[PDB]
Formats: sequence, C-alpha cells, structure tokens
Amino acid sequence: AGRAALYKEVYNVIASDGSYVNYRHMALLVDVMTTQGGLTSVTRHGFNRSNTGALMRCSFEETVEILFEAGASAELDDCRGVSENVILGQMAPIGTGAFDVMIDEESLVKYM
Amino acid sequence: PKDQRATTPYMTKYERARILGTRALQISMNAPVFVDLEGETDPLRIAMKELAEKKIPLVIRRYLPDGSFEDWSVEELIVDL
Amino acid sequence: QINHQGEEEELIALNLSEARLVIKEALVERRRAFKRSETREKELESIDVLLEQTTGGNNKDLKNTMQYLTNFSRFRDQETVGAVIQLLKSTGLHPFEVAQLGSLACDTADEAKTLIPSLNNKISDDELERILKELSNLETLY
Amino acid sequence: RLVKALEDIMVHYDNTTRNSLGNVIQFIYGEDGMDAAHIEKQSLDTIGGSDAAFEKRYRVDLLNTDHTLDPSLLESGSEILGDLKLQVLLDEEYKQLVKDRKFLREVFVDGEANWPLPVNIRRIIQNAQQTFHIDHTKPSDLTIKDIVLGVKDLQENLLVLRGKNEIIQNAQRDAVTLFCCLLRSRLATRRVLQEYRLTKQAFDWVLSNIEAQFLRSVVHPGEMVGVLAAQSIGEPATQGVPRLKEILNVAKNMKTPSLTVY
Amino acid sequence: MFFIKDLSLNITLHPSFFGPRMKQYLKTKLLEEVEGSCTGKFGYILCVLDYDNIDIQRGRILPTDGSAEFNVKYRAVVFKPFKGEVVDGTVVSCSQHGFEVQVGPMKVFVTKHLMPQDLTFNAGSNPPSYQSSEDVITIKSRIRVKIEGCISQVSSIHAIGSIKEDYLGAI
Amino acid sequence: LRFGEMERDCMIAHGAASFLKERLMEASDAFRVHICGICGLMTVIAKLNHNQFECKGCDNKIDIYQIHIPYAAKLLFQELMAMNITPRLYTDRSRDF
Amino acid sequence: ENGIVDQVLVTTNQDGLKFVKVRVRTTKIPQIGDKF
Amino acid sequence: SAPLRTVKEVQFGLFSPEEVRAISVAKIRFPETMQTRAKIGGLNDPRLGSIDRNLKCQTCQEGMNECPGHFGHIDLAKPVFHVGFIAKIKKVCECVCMHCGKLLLDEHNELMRQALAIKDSKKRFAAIWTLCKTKMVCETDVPSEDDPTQLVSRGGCGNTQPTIRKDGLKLVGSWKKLRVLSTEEILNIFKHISVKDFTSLGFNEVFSRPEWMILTCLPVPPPPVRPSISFNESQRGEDDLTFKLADILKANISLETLEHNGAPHHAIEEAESLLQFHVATYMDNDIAGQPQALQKSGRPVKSIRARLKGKEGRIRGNLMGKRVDFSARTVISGDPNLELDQVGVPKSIAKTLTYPEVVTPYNIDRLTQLVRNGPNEHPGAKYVIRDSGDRIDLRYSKRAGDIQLQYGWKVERHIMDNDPVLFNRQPSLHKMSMMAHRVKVIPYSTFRLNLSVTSPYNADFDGDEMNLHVPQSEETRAELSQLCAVPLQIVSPQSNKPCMGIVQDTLCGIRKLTLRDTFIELDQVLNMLYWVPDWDGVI
DNA sequence: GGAGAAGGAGCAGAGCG
DNA sequence: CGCTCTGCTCCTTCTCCTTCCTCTCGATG
RNA sequence: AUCGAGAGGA
Ligand SMILES: [Mg+2]
Ligand SMILES: [Zn+2]
Ligand SMILES: [Zn+2]
Ligand SMILES: [Zn+2]
Repeated sequence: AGRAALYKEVYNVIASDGSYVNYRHMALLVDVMTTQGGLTSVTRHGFNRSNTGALMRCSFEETVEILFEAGASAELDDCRGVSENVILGQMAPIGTGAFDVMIDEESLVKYM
Repeated sequence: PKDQRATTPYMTKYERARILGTRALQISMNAPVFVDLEGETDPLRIAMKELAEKKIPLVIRRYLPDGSFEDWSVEELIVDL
Repeated sequence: QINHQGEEEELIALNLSEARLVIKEALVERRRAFKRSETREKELESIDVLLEQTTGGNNKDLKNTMQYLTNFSRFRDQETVGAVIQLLKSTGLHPFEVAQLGSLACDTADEAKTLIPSLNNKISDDELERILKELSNLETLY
Repeated sequence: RLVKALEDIMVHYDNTTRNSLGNVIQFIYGEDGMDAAHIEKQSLDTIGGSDAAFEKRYRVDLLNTDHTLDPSLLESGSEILGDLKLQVLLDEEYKQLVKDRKFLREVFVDGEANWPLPVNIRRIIQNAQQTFHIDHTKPSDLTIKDIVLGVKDLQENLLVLRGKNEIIQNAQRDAVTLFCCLLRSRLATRRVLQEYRLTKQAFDWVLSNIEAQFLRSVVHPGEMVGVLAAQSIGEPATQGVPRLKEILNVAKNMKTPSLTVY
Repeated sequence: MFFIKDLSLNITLHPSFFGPRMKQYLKTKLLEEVEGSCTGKFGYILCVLDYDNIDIQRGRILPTDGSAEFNVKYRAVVFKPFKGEVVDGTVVSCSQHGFEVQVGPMKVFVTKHLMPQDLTFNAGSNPPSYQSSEDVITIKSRIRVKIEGCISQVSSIHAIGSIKEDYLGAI
Repeated sequence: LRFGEMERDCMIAHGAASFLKERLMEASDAFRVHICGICGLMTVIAKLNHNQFECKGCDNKIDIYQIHIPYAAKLLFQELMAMNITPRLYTDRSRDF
Repeated sequence: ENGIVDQVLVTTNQDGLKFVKVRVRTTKIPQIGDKF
Repeated sequence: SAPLRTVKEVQFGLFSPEEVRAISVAKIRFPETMQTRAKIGGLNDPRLGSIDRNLKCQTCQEGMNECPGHFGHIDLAKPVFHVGFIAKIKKVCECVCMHCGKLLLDEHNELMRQALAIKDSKKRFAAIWTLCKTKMVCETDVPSEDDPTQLVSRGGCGNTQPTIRKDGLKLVGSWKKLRVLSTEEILNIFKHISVKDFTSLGFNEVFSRPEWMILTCLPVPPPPVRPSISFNESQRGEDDLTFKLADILKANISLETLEHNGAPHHAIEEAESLLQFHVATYMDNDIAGQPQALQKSGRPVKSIRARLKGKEGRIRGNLMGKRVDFSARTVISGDPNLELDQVGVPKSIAKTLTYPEVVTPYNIDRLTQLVRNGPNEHPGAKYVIRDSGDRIDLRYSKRAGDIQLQYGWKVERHIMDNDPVLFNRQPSLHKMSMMAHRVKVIPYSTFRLNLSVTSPYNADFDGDEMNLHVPQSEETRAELSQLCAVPLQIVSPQSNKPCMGIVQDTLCGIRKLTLRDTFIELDQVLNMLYWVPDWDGVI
C-alpha cells in the first residue's frame, strides 16, 4: 500500500508544474525504494547501505570508510556492476556489452 | 540449450550495433569478404550490405540472469530495424 | 580426478610399455590424418617411420626419447599387455603403483617392496609372488 | 544522487528488470514490457458514454430489429441476417466487450478514457483507407466470421514473452490485457463494418500491420532503464522541488503533514 | 611417469585467418605449440590422445580487436617424475662429476656423489665411464636410475639421479 | 576536456558500452600491468627483456597475466595497499554456475 | 598570441634586480561568434 | 608476452604481516633521502621505481613508461592501531573474553543461535556485539538451557571484563573493581581466537584475521604513487607522503633507540604515541580528536585518505570522470542550410583532431594522396604508423612524398566529411543532450548546427559553448551512428513526444506560408521547387 | 546546523524472596 | 511488599554531510 | 609546477 501511495505523491509533485513524464519512469523509482521490504531512502543511509558490490558503493558519498569495512570482512565484488567495470576499465555489461559474439566455423564453411 | 530458446527471435538494436561495428572492424583488418564489391570502400557500409544478405558468420550468445545463455545465429535472427 | 568433459576420471598412471602402443596408434592416426589430406627393434623403427611421416623431423629429442623407451619396453605385445593390466589392476593396486610394476622389471615381492617404498609396508606379498613370476614369465616371452 | 541509486538496473533477455546483484525489481519492465519511445496517448471508447450509447455503438443483432445489420454494408445481406451461428459469435464479442467495459471502470475510477498505449490503431486504419482508396460507398466483402476470428487470431500473436510454461503464459495474458481491450474496442464488428468500411484485403493488411507494429514496440533487452528513468525524473526536476527533495530523502519529519478524510 | 590428461589451450587468430580453411589451420597451430613442450606442472607434453574430435568450442571475438579466442580441449600424453621414482634409463653422455642419462623425455644428472663409493671415474676409458666397481656405466650401456628429486626449468626439465642403492643399479 | 560523471551517464543510457570503454582507455590512462594468479597483487617482476616473470612471496613463475586498466586505477590499488588493503584481482570467477 | 611589440620597459626594483616588461599590441576585428 | 585476460572478480582483504615482508623488495631504514645525486639504499632506492633515464626499477628497466613501482618494508618497533579499524577493534574486544580468546557467550544461549543463524556476516557481527557487549563476565560454568541445574565449563578465564573506552588513538578499559589497554596485549588476545570465532565475527581465515587489523610493518608505496617533485630550480619539495614517511622513520628510530638505550620507561611511552600519531595521521590526517599533522609550510599534511575521499580525489576526480584527448570545445551558431544530423567543424579544428584509419586494398589510394598532401593542407594526415610501431611524423619530414604505404599500416587521417562525432552541451542533464552528428568542414572558427537541434540540447546561440568528441576505433563509429545518431532520438522517452521540432522563424514563416491568403507568382515558385533537394522535377 | 547514529541514565513494572 | 532485575523510555552527546570552462594573483619548500 | 584566494562566464 505504501508503494502505491508513494507513487501518487511523486506524481503530484512532478505534475504540479505542468510537466509530464511517462508512468513507467516513476514506477521503477518508486519500486526500487521498496524492494527491500521497507521505505529505503536514496540518501547516504539508504541505497548506499546495500548488499551490492563494495567497489560500486564506495563512489557514492563514502569511499574510504566503505573500503575499510570491505577489507575487514573480505567482501568480494562480482564485477557485474557498471561502475565496477568503469574503474577496472573493462566493457560494462550493458547495451552492446550485455552479450557475447562468437564465430561459427560451420556457417563460415557454408559461406563459400 | 538450443532446444526451446526462450529469447526473442528478433535482433535487438544493440546486437545490430555491435555486429555492424564488429564485422566492420574485421573487414578493415582485411578479413575475407563474402559479398561482391560495388565500389563500396567504407568498411561499415559493407557490413550493412553483408547484414542485409545474411552473410555475417557470427552467433550471438545472450546471457540470462542466472549465468546461462542461448546461442542465436545471425542467419536465424530477424532483422526488422 | 576430473577431466574437462566433466567426468571424474581417476589419475591415469599409464604404463611405459602401453604408452608406446598408444603413441603408435596415435601416430598412425596422424598419418591417416595426413593421408586424407612386436620386438623392440621392430617397434623402434616402426615408430621412427611413423614420426618422420607425421612430423617435420624437428623434435628429434622426442625421436631419441621414443627410440630409447622402446629399447627398454617390456610388455610390447598389446594382446598380452592386457594380461599384465588385469593382473595388477584386478588386485586393487593403486594405479601409480600399477604403473611402476607394469613399467619396471620385478621378479619377487621383496624386490617390489625394495624398489617401491609404498609397497614396503601395506602390500600383500603373496599376490606379488604369484603375479610377479607370472609377469616374469610374461616378460621373458618378449 | 538519483542516478547512482538506479545506475545498475537493466532489462535482461528474459524481459525482467534486475539490479547488479540480480535481484528482481519488476518482473516485466514498466508492467507492460513496452518501450516509452513507441507508446502514445489513445482513446478507450468502451469506458465513456451512456450504456445505451455503448450498446448502440457495439451491439449487433441479426435476429431482431433493434440492432439489425444493414444488408447494404456487405455483399452478403440477408444471408447473414437470421444466421444463429453468426449471432452466437456476435454475442460472444458483445459479452467480452461488456466485461471490458465494467472491468475498465475499476481500473480507471475517475473515468478518464485516454492513456498511453502502443501502436496507434486509429492512424493505421486511416493509412488502410488511403492505402488503395477504398470505395466507402459500396458494399464490402467482409464476413462476421472473418472479422471475429481475425481479431482473436491477432491477440494470439501479440507475444511479448516466449516461455511455454503456464506461469509465463499467465503473465503473457496479463501483459496485453489493457492493450487487447483497446483492440476489441476499435475492431468491433459493427464499427469495422460501418465506420471503417474496409475490404477483406484491406482488413487483412491492417491485422498483419498491427502485429508487426506491436512487436517493434516491445522494449529491447539490455536497455539501461535505470539511468534512463533516473534522468527522465532529474531533467524536469530542474523546473514542489523542495518537496521532491523531501521525498527522495525519507525525512520522516515532513513540513506540512495532512490528512484527507472522505 | 606417463599420464593421460585433458589439456586446454587458448589460441588467438587474426581476422585474415577467418577463411573456411581456418579449422584445419587452427588444428595445425595447436600441434606445433603443444607438441614437445615443457612445464613444471605436467613436465613434458609428448602427444595428444585422440588427434581428431578436437573441441574447437566456437571462436570468441575479443572486444578489444578483431582477433578471436579459441578454447581448445584435448587429451594429452605427459611425463611427470616423482621423488624416489625408479627409471630404467640409458646414459646420454659421460662426465667426471656425473652422467647425463635419458629418463623418458627428460634428462637426469646422476651425480657421482650419489653413486657407489667403490665406483670411481676412469679418465682412460673411451667413453670416460666408471669401472672401479662392478657398476660399469658408459654411454653405450644401460642404466636404471633413481630420481632424487626433480629440478624443473623454464626451457627444459631435469632431475638428480642416484645409483648408491640396493636397487637402481647399472643396466 | 573532462568526460565527467554526467557525460558517462549519458553513454550508459544510450547503451554504447564500447564507446564508454574507448573514451576511458584509448583516449587516456592506457596501461599494461602484470598480476599473480596465486595472489591478486601487482607484484609481478616483469623481466620483459628476458621474458622472465616472478611473484616474490608466491615463488610462482607460471601464473602471470596481462591486464589493461586505467593508469589512475593502478594508483588506487597501490594506495589501497599503502593503506594496508589488499585489492586482490582475479581473472577467473569463483562461481561456476 | 599574435601581434607586434608596442613598448619594452627595462627597470629595477629597490633590490637592484633588473626587470623587463614588454607590451605587445594587436588589432582584434569583429569575427564570427564574438559576443555583442 | 604473458597471456592476456580480463578481471573477473575482486577479492578484498588485509595484508598478512609476513606477506608484506615477502612482497617487499627492499627494507626502508633511513629517513634520509640523499648525497648530491646518489641515493641512500634504505629509502626509495633504484630497487623501487627508478627515476627517468635509470633503467633499474628492480631490474625491470623500461624507465617509467612500461614499468610500475614496487613496495617497500618498514619494521615498526611496536604494534600500532590501524586508524580505519579502531572502532572495530573496540567492538571485537568487547566481544572476546579478554585473555581467553573465546567469546563471552556461546551456542548454549538461544539468542546467539538466532544470531549465528544470520547468513549476512555484517548483521551477524552487529547482532552478536549487541549481546556480548553487555556480558561483563565470562564465568567458566554457564547453566545449560536444556538443563538449568547443569552448567557448561566453557569460560577459560572465569574473570570479568572492563568497559573499553576510546581515548584518542588508544583504548582505556574500566575494570569493575581502570588502566590503559596495551597494544601488544590485544595482539595476543586476537592470536588466541579460534577460526570458528572468525566466521561468527565476520572474519575470513585466509583474507582477514583480527590480528591483522593492527599494523606491525608498513608497506612503503613506490615513487609513482608519490612522485618525485622538481617543480622549482631542481628543488625537491617532495610529495607530502615522502616527507610524512620520513617523520614516521624518525619516530620509529627514536622509539627503538630509546628502548634499546637505557629504557627510559616514561620516554618510551611518549615515543610510542608519537609513532602511533605519525602513522595514524599518515593514513588519515583527519581524526575525531584535535591532533592535526601539519607540514613545515604550515598547511595540513595530505594523508592517503584525503587523496581518495571527496570529489577531485582518486575516485571521482580520476576514475569516474577523467580528462580525455581527441576532443574540442568552441562557440556555436545557427545555420539553416545544414541538415539535422550534420555539423560545421572549423578547418582549424579538423586539421588537429585525427582518426587512425587502417590501410586496406580498398582505400590505399585515397590514404596515399592524403599523406602526399601532408598536415599543412586540410585533406591530409599527420602520422604514418608502420607495423613495427614506427610513428612517422609527417610534420617534420619531407618523406611525405616518398613513403609507400603497406597493408596494415595506420594513418592518422584528419577529420573529413561524414565522419561521426559526438557532441555535448555542459551540463549533460539528460540523455538527449548527448547525440552523434555528421561532420561537414567549414572555413570559420565556430560550430554550425541546424536550428531545430538546439531544442534537445537546450542550447542557445548567445555564446554557449559545446564540446565535440571523436571516436577512434571503427567499432565505436558504428556504435555511435546506429545508437546515438540524431534522427534516432527524434521521439524521446522523456515525454513520449518528438523532442525536436520547427522553432523560431521557420515556425513563424510556415504559418504565413500556409495561410489561405498566400499566393506565389510563378517566377518565385520555380526557385522554391529547386531548393527542395527531394523535388522530382514535376511542377 | 541539520539531521541521523550512539551511548548513557533514569525509571517503572513484573517477577522474585 | 520490598528486592531485584530487566527492558523500556528518556535524555544527552557526536559525527558528517553538495555540472563545466577560461583568465589573474601571491606565496610558499 | 601545485596549492590557496579571487574575477568572469556556460
Ligand atoms: Mg545560453
Ligand atoms: Zn603472488
Ligand atoms: Zn620496477
Ligand atoms: Zn579472557
């Protein structure tokens, strides 16, 4: 019930100025703040205090403090995040990078 | 798991981008060319021509959330973009 | 142990003599792979011919290697090699231990114990005694 | 601040929305799996109007005089009138439309009859009319059987998902619930025969076009929806606004708490 | 000792080599690199079991450039020594402070310090073998050796042999 | 010119991953390093002239890999090591399936 | 920069350190893009 | 050389003090740097990152180009607290039985079994701390929950524990019967904690052991992390880290000297804090307490934390966003005679930005001519790259008329017509403000845009500046064109409406033109038809 | 200076003796 | 019903928190 | 060169 009420509140604020943004954009945002079984803010005490990759979290608003916790608990990052691959300088798993291309030798022979 | 692939048979615009870029890069590196040349020197443009005639010998490995994957041949994919 | 096909294959403690037979078979297949494009002296030349018609003569070190392994092969006749394989493996002997006995000369259980420390302690001497002279007779047949 | 929250949300090839950890945020993107670039406002005629007007615009009766189909509309005239088999089909269509009418009354309590839905049916039909200058002063060759079954056939091909299991199929039906209601509204037997006097060739062209249009409109996998949604809220946020700051930050201590009691 | 194991090697192909004839070429490139190789883990790599049925496993185009990766799996025949192992080898060369003997594909240095105390170098012989004891060991003769630990190197692999034992004597 | 945060946010929305990588690597900060498989620390002594490699503290000479990372990133890990944090980098995902 | 030397000044501070100042002048003509 | 791979996962942890010694290639002993040019072997020696022209870099040669630095080793006289974990040490010691190594509570208490059941390590540790912190005694005999009359003889010490308090950089414990806790004592306590307790406390056996939270030896970063400074006339002014390390060595040497010579107990106590102070400030020069390490110039010392923390640090200032080459910035201006996806690029810019085209049989002739023109002319190139990496510079050579190109060579071709380029109007508020256009070279120093494209950019021709980015790889060119090309964003997901449209005079003109009253004489019409490039020749 | 985390301190009721 | 014990409620502390670019200027080792 | 401060834009 809170989620739907949250959407209604956000929509009114945006619509009050006469602008218009598609429904799905709010739906995603309002959803994200509630997937954790509660009203998780998007501040330093909300989204940041997640269970995601530490290397990703450390770039938001607390960096050195987070790194210390990660070392102490020997946390591990799967590098599946976007920012993680940005730091490592690799192709992020997004858009053109969410899949792999391979060469089919069978078709290669056929194309002759 | 080629049987019962659950992904779309249409080529998402993103694979269209990478395939054209990828194949274009191969052509620029003097890779064998499958289609006849019509005076077309821009390596990207040949790739678009090749994609039109389904002469690109590449297969897309789409990944799923759990780490599994499905393989789609460029021939199989439906180009509607 | 596990192979790359996901099969839990145990360590293949392949014997010296049977190796050359596999190498022979493998080398013939290479020649066949080119084509579509026994006494120790006989086998030594036979493998020598196989390598020369399957390679470019570059790895002569391996040519010398296979020649010398043939010079010291003990169970050459593959058909009779199956006997020594069954004689040792049927007893549950550790395959690494199987490799040495099927690849090294031995006549007595004490001799087998003497050469192999792992056998000095827990091996059943009676089985070696029965097998070793059976293998010693088999070895003489070559 | 907003972007970092949603930075890692994307649509995977199974048409689901997950963050970097793989947690599922929305099982189907935007509750319809439809891209925002291929959606536009359209009317839902079945919601508004008086019940009599609704029945007049949709109900067809081949047996009575209240809603007789004018024989001049089609090459087949009295051959259709009196045919109980075709009457049964019309009853099924009207039955479904009645359910949609009362159903949508619950979805949209305020009665608004305009929402963004993919594939502009109205525009496609006009393109059909001008496609080969269909003569709207002569009887057509359509049959109620072709009209009714064609609509059902199209609904089957509106495939957003591909899983053959029941669970996926159940979502597939729920994915195109609202859109299919629109389709039935503007492809009803009466309206197509009277308002939009299409030929059989023209009608088949429209149906074949809608599916092609719809499939292109489905959201593409790998889309970085998260940031896209974050920016789309950030951009208008530059133009209330302190309230938005008061929202994104939970800030239990609000400025002007209030109630609305009915 | 000799073993059978499934080896995997990653080959990279330049795009120009993406003609139909690549498949045979890929196999050709595999054989030259794998055949006759050295390593501290598996020692010497001798040959590939099942030359055919090679698991090409599709070419993964590297995003960086046009070259593609090939994860090729295959059975291989390898030699791995073990401390205390017994080998019926032969003498390759004679020397004053030991002998160069042949152990599988491997060379073993049988130091005089690990030979019978009664066996002494005799420079007057040709080849310069030891004959001061009953263990006459020359290049043309046979020698069974005991591997006193393996000493692997980047370019090759060798070990230390011994003869001062109740076994692993001459011939 | 600074390709700041919002600049990369736009690329993410467009989904042009390859361009984003190209801007962050080919344009600047390109750097090749070596790493130990046993331990994920850039401690490899890369005797390129001799084609010799070693990770003192592991006595490893076979588990050496080449990795391309931003030069700026390379500092971050070193400073983290100076902080007594061990950013072990591994080229093989532990989770198989 | 692109211009000509207008006046070169040579002097010293109270510390006796020799200073050189060079005034270079050039004519700027309204081009495309100049703000007005 | 070695196999090429890609990073798959990152595992964090703490250095093992033995490992640090194993990693290091040289022990740092002297705070002194020099005499005139020779260097003390015990600090920043050639075995670390060598200075330019010195191909040692621990026998790695390659100068600074293709060789990183290597870490040093410092043996602290006494253990010191790690600043980042001081709070965590407080919690852990509040949970351990203080000279037993066991936990104040055990599995025989139902409350932990719920806590020990938590899969999340962090919450597990927090939940345990909330309970054990109230347990002020570790009695040996603990009554069993199943059998109240039966007790479990677990607590080894059987004594009480003091209330640990944070005192600056050290801990003070109030015994319920008060003294400063010894750093060495804590190390002993941690070394007595079983690996079973590590897991319950959220520690990893092989990556994070509680004892490792206290530093016994310091890794010394190599010069590249703290570069040699020669800003003035061969003046040092070394980076703060270099000077800060020297202070640590001075404190370390003094502490070792004092303890060794005469053991003036009280002096040792102060020297212990000084070493604790210098190392703490070195790692973090901003603590809760007053102590603020100041540089000789008077400014605060830039500790490691400052370098990373905050914007312009080592994360947001160099990793997330970084300065890039192959870019330009200038002033824009409208141009009706240019299509949407096009842009005007001044010759003065196109003559500088370059693209590494690859020589192939399909374009060797055109590239050859470009090299013949040379960088002086617009349609030319700057560099010819041989297969070996011989970056020939056409700017400083007459070889432009002599070089014969070879397949596989790269040519730094100038920007030419139709080459895609990515634009941006700072700030990049939303997606639409970053789009890809096509290049048409114009002879004046500004960027020409079609009027109607300013609506998405939110741009204005009152002097607004606008950036340009050039792709380099053939892959990126295709990726930009097929995803970021102007026409692909005509319809925006922002509001489901065409973001671009006819604006300003063109919009005003149309109203008059389509007005029912407007008629056009023949003479005028003939001109109009010709302007329409798509006219079919039919009047 | 604000807002949230954190830690002490006092208190009152429920069970105990 | 006092003793005790315990959790609850109250009441102070105690941190740590905000696009892009181009010029000039004084001051340090 | 950096840092610090300032002015001015987008
Ligand atoms: Mg402006
Ligand atoms: Zn290592
Ligand atoms: Zn070095
Ligand atoms: Zn204790």
